[PDB]
Amino acid sequence: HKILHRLLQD
Amino acid sequence: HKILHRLLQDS
Amino acid sequence: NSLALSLTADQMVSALLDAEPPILYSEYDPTRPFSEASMMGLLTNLADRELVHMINWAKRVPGFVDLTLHDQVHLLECAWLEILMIGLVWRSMEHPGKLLFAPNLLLDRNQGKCVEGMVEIFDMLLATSSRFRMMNLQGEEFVCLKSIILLNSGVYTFLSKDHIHRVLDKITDTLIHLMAKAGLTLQQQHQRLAQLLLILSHIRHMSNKGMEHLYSMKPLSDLLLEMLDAHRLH
Amino acid sequence: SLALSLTADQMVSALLDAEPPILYSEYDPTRPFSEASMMGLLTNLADRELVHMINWAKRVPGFVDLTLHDQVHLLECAWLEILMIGLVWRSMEHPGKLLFAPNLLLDRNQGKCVEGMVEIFDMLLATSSRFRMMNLQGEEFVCLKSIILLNSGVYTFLSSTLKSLEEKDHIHRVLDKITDTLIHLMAKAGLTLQQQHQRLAQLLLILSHIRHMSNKGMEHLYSMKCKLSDLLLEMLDAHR
Repeated sequence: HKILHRLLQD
Repeated sequence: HKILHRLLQDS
Repeated sequence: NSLALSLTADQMVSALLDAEPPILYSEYDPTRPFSEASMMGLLTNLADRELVHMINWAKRVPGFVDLTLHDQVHLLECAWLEILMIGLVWRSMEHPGKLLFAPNLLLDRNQGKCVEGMVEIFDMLLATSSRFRMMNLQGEEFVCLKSIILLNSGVYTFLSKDHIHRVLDKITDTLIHLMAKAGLTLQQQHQRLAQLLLILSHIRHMSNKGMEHLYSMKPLSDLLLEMLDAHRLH
Repeated sequence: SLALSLTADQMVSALLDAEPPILYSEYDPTRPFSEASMMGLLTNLADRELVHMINWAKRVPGFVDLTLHDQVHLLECAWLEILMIGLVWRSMEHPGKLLFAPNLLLDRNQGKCVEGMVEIFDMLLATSSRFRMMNLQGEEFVCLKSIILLNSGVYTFLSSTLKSLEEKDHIHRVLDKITDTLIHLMAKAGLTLQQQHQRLAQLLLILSHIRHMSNKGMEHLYSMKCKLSDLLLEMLDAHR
């Protein structure tokens, strides 16, 4: 779980 | 003088 | 499959210009004399906020959205400091001897001495900015170079790539199109292309030296910490 | 400077004739591979290659026109890059292997013999895979290698005087000549104008990865001296 994942789709 | 300096200067 | 390859040269330029991130401000703290921690705190906070716009800017780079989620994470993780640096170098271009971190934070090499090992990277950043100024780098060329850094910095670490290379060729065609439209001869077109791309090696070098100090130095946010933690292969 | 007066074909012939030989290592296949033995083989080989690299650099057009202080700086900054692209070049026809010497051909499973070296092995293999796909030519390799020597330390000069900036300016004129040489080779190989700039860009973008591989290699060489040869000890000391 990385903040980069949530940033790239939200 | 460093080693690279002498080898470059070698002639 | 990818719409980016169907774009014309002008459609590529205008899409990259429109996607540019905003120029952010630093804290308006009037304590102009910076300590070692206050110097680091302003830069860290500015970088932490610039990253959010960078991730947004990355998704608007043509063809970037066509990559898988793992491929996008990898490219941003490997290139994020390079992208910040070329942005810093670009907006510092009209301020010789100065680094324009923000419109309210313009530094010279003397102010970089507050943190150890930073004045050496300031001098490299200033030398890149001066080199861009002597080449009269145009904004249309800047956005092509910044996109190249994004797609090229981690494309050779995909192992456990063909679509990226086609997009890279597209951006190359766009750069040549900008130089021919500016009146450069055929020989001047490929010489300028080579010169701009050779500078990307120095930017890579500056990013590596900077990372080397950054993960030895370690309040940064968790996003910035996970971007820095990704370069801890040493 | 006679470098700026050379034609494209004369540039290639000059660089091809200046190519250093392919050295051999003292690898005894019967000795069990150990972390200390493999690092020693690579160090001994790199130290002997540096002697050839120093004499090769003097034969690169325009290099000897520079001041001796400038020559020292460029080699100190680029020596590991030049070893790495040479390693990558002679490993093209050996997929998944790194040809350190004709008698020392290694895979990634043997790079795990040293901690942190396997990650750089993967990057070298990935770069060698790219030269294979592009079908890189020898005339292009010697151009890329000369570009590295002139470009890696060109923006790290002190250049305290205005006449010291002229030394930077002369390097740029030679680099433009090498760019003219690369394009000459590609137009003569039957490539169209669009294909020429695309390949020229693909070739120079790999140099960014080669700089990245060098910086990471140098970083681990800082800690490996804490745990050789005098020339290599001073080359590495220039990066600390």
